[PDB]
Amino acid sequence: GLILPNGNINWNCPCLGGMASGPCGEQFKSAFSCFHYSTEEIKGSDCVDQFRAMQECMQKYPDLY
Repeated sequence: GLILPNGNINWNCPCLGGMASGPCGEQFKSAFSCFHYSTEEIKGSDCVDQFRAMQECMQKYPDLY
């Protein structure tokens, strides 16, 4: 699926790599890696600061990429 054979996230498939591609893309990558390695259940449950960061970044940066 979306996880590499080395346990990291597969940053080259179109949609998942595309949202990881850009300046706010580092926060998207940090939000997803924190959530994936935490395995808890709810999308971002103990990683919330990186999802809030993704929001403040991308609500200022729309299509200028």
